[PDB]
Amino acid sequence: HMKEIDELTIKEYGVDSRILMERAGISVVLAMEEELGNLSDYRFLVLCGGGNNGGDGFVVARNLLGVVKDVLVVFLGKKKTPDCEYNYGLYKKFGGKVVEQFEPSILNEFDVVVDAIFGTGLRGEITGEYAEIINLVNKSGKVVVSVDVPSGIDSNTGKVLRTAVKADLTVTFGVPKIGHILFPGRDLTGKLKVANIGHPVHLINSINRYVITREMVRSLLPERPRDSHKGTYGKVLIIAGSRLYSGAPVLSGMGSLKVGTGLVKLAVPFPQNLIATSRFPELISVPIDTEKGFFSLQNLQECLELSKDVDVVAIGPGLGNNEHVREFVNEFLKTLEKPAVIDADAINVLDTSVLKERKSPAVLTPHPGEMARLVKKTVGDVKYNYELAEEFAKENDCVLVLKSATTIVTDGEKTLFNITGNTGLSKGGSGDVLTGMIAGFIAQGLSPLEASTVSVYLHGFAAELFEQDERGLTASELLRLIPEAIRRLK
Amino acid sequence: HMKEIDELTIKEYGVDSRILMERAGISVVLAMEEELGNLSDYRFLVLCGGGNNGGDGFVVARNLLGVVKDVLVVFLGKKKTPDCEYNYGLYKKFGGKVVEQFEPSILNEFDVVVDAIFGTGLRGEITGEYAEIINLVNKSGKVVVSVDVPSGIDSNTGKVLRTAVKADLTVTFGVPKIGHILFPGRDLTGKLKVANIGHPVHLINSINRYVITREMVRSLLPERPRDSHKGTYGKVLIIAGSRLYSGAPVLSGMGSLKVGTGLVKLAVPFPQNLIATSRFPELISVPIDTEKGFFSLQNLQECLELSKDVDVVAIGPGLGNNEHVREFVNEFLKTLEKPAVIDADAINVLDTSVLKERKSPAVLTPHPGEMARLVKKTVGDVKYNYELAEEFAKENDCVLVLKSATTIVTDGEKTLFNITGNTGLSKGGSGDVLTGMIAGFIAQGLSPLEASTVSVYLHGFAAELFEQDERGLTASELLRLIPEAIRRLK
Amino acid sequence: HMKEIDELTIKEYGVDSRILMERAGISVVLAMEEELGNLSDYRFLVLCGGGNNGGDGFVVARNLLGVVKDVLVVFLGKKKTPDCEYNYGLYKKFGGKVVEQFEPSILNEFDVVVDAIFGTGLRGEITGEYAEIINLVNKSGKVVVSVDVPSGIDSNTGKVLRTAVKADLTVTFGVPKIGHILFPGRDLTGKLKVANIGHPVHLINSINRYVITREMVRSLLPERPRDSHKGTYGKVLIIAGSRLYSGAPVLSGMGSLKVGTGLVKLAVPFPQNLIATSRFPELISVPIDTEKGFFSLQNLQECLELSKDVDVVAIGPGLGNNEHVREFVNEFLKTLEKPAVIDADAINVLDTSVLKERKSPAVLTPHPGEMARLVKKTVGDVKYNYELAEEFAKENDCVLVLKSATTIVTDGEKTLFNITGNTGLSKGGSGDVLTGMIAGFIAQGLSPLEASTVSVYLHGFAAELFEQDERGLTASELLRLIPEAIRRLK
Amino acid sequence: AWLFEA
Amino acid sequence: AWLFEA
Amino acid sequence: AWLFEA
Amino acid sequence: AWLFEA
Ligand SMILES: NC(=O)C1=CN([C@@H]2O[C@H](COP(=O)(O)OP(=O)(O)OC[C@H]3O[C@@H](n4cnc5c(N)ncnc54)[C@H](O)[C@@H]3O)[C@@H](O)[C@H]2O)[C@@H](O)CC1
Ligand SMILES: NC(=O)C1=CN([C@@H]2O[C@H](COP(=O)(O)OP(=O)(O)OC[C@H]3O[C@@H](n4cnc5c(N)ncnc54)[C@H](O)[C@@H]3O)[C@@H](O)[C@H]2O)[C@@H](O)CC1
Ligand SMILES: NC(=O)C1=CN([C@@H]2O[C@H](COP(=O)(O)OP(=O)(O)OC[C@H]3O[C@@H](n4cnc5c(N)ncnc54)[C@H](O)[C@@H]3O)[C@@H](O)[C@H]2O)[C@@H](O)CC1
Ligand SMILES: [K+]
Ligand SMILES: [K+]
Ligand SMILES: [K+]
Repeated sequence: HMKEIDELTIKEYGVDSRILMERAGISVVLAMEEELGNLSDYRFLVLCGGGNNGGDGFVVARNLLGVVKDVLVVFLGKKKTPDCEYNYGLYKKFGGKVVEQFEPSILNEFDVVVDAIFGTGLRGEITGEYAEIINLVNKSGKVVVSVDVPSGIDSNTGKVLRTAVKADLTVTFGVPKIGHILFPGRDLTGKLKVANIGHPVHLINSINRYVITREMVRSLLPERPRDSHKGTYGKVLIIAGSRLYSGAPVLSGMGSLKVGTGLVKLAVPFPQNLIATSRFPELISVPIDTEKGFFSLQNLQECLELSKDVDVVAIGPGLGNNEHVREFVNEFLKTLEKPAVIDADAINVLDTSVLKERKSPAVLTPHPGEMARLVKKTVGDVKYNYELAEEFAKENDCVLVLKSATTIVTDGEKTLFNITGNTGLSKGGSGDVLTGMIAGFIAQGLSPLEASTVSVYLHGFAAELFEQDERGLTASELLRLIPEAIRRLK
Repeated sequence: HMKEIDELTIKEYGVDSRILMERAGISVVLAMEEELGNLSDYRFLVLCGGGNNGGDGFVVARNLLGVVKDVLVVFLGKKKTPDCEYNYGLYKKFGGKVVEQFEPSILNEFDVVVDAIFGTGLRGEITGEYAEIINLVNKSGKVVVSVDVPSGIDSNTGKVLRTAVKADLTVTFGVPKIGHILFPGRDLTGKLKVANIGHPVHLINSINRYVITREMVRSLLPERPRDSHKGTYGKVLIIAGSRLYSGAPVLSGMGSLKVGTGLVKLAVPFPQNLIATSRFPELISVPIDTEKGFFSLQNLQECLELSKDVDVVAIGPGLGNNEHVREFVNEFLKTLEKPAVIDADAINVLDTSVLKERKSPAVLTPHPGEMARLVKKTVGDVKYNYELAEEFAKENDCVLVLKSATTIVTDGEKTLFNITGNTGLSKGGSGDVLTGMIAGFIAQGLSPLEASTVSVYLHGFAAELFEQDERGLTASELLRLIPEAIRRLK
Repeated sequence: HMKEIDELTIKEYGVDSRILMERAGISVVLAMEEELGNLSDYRFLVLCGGGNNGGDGFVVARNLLGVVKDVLVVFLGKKKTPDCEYNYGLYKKFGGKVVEQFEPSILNEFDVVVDAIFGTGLRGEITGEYAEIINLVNKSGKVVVSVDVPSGIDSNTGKVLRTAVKADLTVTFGVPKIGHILFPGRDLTGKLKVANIGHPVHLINSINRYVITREMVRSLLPERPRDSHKGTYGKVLIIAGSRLYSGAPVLSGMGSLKVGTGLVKLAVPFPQNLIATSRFPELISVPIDTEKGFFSLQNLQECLELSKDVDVVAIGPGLGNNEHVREFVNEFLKTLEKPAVIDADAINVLDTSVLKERKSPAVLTPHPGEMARLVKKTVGDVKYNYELAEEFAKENDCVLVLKSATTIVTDGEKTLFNITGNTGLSKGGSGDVLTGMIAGFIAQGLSPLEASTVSVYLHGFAAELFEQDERGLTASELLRLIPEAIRRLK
Repeated sequence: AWLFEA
Repeated sequence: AWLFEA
Repeated sequence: AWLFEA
Repeated sequence: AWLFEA
């Protein structure tokens, strides 16, 4: 929590709370200037609550006085905290104008709204004149700059507390908050700038949950020593596909190859295995003899044999979800002593007791529909629920990759948030590619958590490099863009 | 009708008919200048009939006098309407020269022909000296500018009434006419400019038949909210293909994916279903067990089952046209309670009583050969027959998409005309793609009429973006260009 | 007068007054679009008087309805003329909003003001609510577009009738008016567009007073046949200078050379004659022996001798104004039988009876201070007084070039107005150059009126081509720019 | 745009 | 040039 | 970089 | 301009 960090910085390091508040306010001014250019022609309406968010607001307003065309503060609170009171006092001593009554027409004489109503101190739903004013701002079409967090977003979860400000720019202090990272909060934040306001760097770095950055992924990418051969870069087996789903294995297999894996084999029911090599003859696609087009216990021994000569096994894409699949997946995972990447229909039939008894590592890659069925909760209770994800990973000794527009990656100790990607990934097949990518990076020597961190980043970044409209992106095009994502990352 | 609009503007709004005629004529002059650059070196031959089209002509001629190198009017009528008479009188008072006899060699001393012989008042075939003169103009190689409509085109249908002027530029007043939109009229119109001549905007906007524009398609494209997943963008089932036609399902399925659909499944007779995933492994292609390579009543229950978990079903591409197909299609459509997109061989076996009893919506996508067999008329009687299309849509409670170089889209109340595209779409497979596009947009939440409007536009626009000669465009390349069309539309 | 032209076009040619008014209004709309780009986002406030200017205004307002964001008419008159009444009626029938009361705050909700209060029908000073409203518009900072003439400018003289609108753009009909050409009117007009509204071209061309254009000067420039020599291009004598003013002769002499004269001689009191060749040794500068540094009757015979071998004589720059100069100038001009260009101190001592008795032509080039002393009136009565200029030229059988920011050139029958130039010419010496230019073009074969027309244009155009700030332009730099003006004219 | 649509 | 002179 | 991270 | 003049 930034709250712990503010407190320690004040009480133990000895930085006056007023100095942090001044630094906060001026970083808002500089952020606005970077975004709007010269501020001097603009008229500013600063909406201040009675808390420290409002106090930051008063610092902003005071620093604009005499330098812009107009500044007005609407003070919407009842009582003021001591720092808000101090900064209100300065704003007035410097000649600033404050009103306590809000007029619907007020928005008309201003170009920029600075939202300093509520920050991390929001508790409960917004109602009354707070709500009316936020709704009026959202209908106004003015430029909106939010202080710390858009008022109405819960900074720990990203949820909207009845209504919330939609900002063009949010300036936050020290570290991004969870509510800027998860949706709907991420959407209402608009462009996010993270300002250094003077916290010791040691405190800033000690936060246990963070955004996966380009620099983090660059330093995790495996080395490609020149004196190498395919064995240097590992082997993956993908157990995938069925009479119903002949394409999923292909997307997973190429996912492994495009991230640099040395050798990829699929095991796919015959004749569906032949589909893979008709499209990408660099893949090896082993025919598995099945009774009715689905993997079953009759195939257990062959798959365990194929697994002896690989570094990692991915299972699940396109398997189907029926009883013979369920028996195979669970007996296989119970006996397999290799890292496993478990996706799709392998999750849908997974007995989670099996994860507990496995000595080898696992990564699970559910979407929220699959996570919901796995833990027997509703989609809406698991979606963006990073605490549930953490508890699950810790209890089952795995890495959990919970896919969504912001993807959560956790082993129960460390939790990372991925924000690359766009809606071209909201289409069948995009998940099957990611499964291959993860197995691929594991085969090359990354830990399951590392492999997952790198893959979700690069997968999202590849989607963003599609040249035409994102809604037309398909999994095949995604594959082509992976090596461009890798180049641009370096 | 523009006739209703002219009358109301004169009789109820009180705009003098002469003011509308002056505005018409000057908009022709400005349109010519925009197209030819400076007019002063050119010599103009203005051919005027005795109606109000000719009167517009006289306004044009009068306004060129003294500003261009030469103007001559050949007046070809017998009597003059009052406004034509007034403007003839002005043209002569201003010093203008009129002859009533037309010389074959006359064309030699002029660079531009202004065609003001007949407009919307054309009735019956053109013969006599009217015909001889139009034929002489068409052989002359001069620049031809038509006033309102090229003389000889029926403005309500686009048909040629024995002979018609071929224009480089047509300047029309208030709204485009149907005869500029349908062929052969569309071809004879050349470049079309629609001039505002002072009708109230309310009257202009009230026309019930119009051209699908870029702006209309932009505002209909569904939203892509960032916090979304494949389920946000719907599910399509395509029932398609046969032992004869293994490729059509693939073109339809990818058509759905390229417009942003979240999940696409094909149901295709085994082993032809495997063709789809060999080419595009992002598709799901379910094997259907058939007796002889064609869908039949034996497959009814499986297809209705597959349909329960989708938003829209497309049926028909590549099904074949035989009795077992006919029984399946009709029983299926009678029982299916989802929107249906009905194409190709599903149209060819369709019992139209089934459309009448369906509670769920449908879109039908015939070419004129298929529409002809459906309503038991000749191709030439249904081609460009927008009234027949309207009556059909209204009687069967569907959307009818009648494909041709200009495509008609109608639900019986509103009729839209599509003019994007080129002859690269005149090739097998292009229709199968469109069927997928329509189902795709329905799955994403557009109404059947909206889905159809957007799809025909984008399908035609994608063809136009092909980089090499249009006659080489094939359906696979068309698919690749869809997401570029979408980007350019935005 | 445009009044004569409107009347004839209506009464003799038979164009309905309403058609001219419609053409006027729409040309304002098109002019605004050319200047502002797309009009649809703008809000328009149209101020209409009760005359035909207001009627044009109503046409403008009506044509914006439904196409721009907002239109309001403030009608400020009492009664309406018939055409204003008709167009008010149309504006209201089309749904337009009119108010008759003007609010000081009204300007705030509009982006563009269309000024259709008074046109050529202005009589007397503007007072009352007319004045208050014009003053409010002038303080508003909105874009101002004036119909025909900015309200408050007298269109025959360019004078401000108490107060006048300052426009960004003026759209005038048929021909520019004198009030757009003379100051202060020229300044209040802003950018002037002259619209063709359908007057016969013969009537438009018959106006006896007009602006000197680039095309007119191009067609007057003398020919430079390749087989030519200095004698082809004439000889000038300049009688100029004194002990007081040794530089003026040089500026005049080089003025003649830079416009293409074959040979230039100065006659200048010794030793001041040597100044000219020290700076420009291409000049011939003949020493004249004087008693006290000024020309006198003692020099009459030598100057008449020098004059026998030239085509034109310029006299006056730098001569001084004393009695011996006065006697010399008058006796010389009485005996000289060559064209004379009479400037500066030769004007200041001129006995105008001498002009009357001369058989040879003359051009006089006063500034208003010199013209005032010549006709014994105040500066303010002669400044921009083109009727006085005409009467003077006609009575004295000369060409009069009355220099000012707009220069009037007249022989008493034809009057031309020059509008090239800038304030870099408002500096001593610039006049001395012009005198040389005129003599030069006369020597090359242009008539005195032609020589004057070309020279004032090119002199002003040369000033505009100065590369740095105009206030730094000096006569020497002006000379250097003449041949660039000539090149750009061609 | 005021006068012409294409 | 047809409509406007400058 | 001293003041702002993106 | 808010922070620095030159
Ligand atoms: N080309 C192919 O061969 C494809 C095969 N695929 C396979 O299809 C099988 C079933 O996977 P599905 O995910 O379709 O269904 P699941 O049964 O795994 O999903 C559970 C439910 O969640 C809902 N849902 C789907 N995506 C969601 C999301 N992102 N967030 C929340 N809810 C969601 C659906 O209603 C679904 O029934 C898997 O084996 C998968 O690998 C898919 O990856 C699609 C492409
Ligand atoms: N690659 C493939 O698998 C292809 C399969 N296709 C399938 O072929 C089947 C038959 O479709 P067809 O349209 O060839 O024949 P249809 O039987 O639907 O057409 C009726 C008749 O109209 C004529 N005709 C064809 N196109 C026409 C047009 N644009 N205007 C007027 N008349 C026309 C032909 O003589 C044809 O016999 C459908 O199931 C269709 O989906 C076609 O789409 C072509 C590509
Ligand atoms: N470098 C030189 O040798 C120069 C010599 N010059 C000579 O100076 C002599 C006197 O000429 P000036 O024009 O100075 O004085 P003038 O005696 O000809 O002017 C009459 C009066 O009008 C006023 N005035 C000057 N310019 C005016 C204008 N543009 N509009 C209205 N009033 C004006 C002055 O008060 C001046 O006294 C002439 O012989 C002229 O050629 C001037 O051309 C300046 C440069
Ligand atoms: K806030
Ligand atoms: K015509
Ligand atoms: K005016």
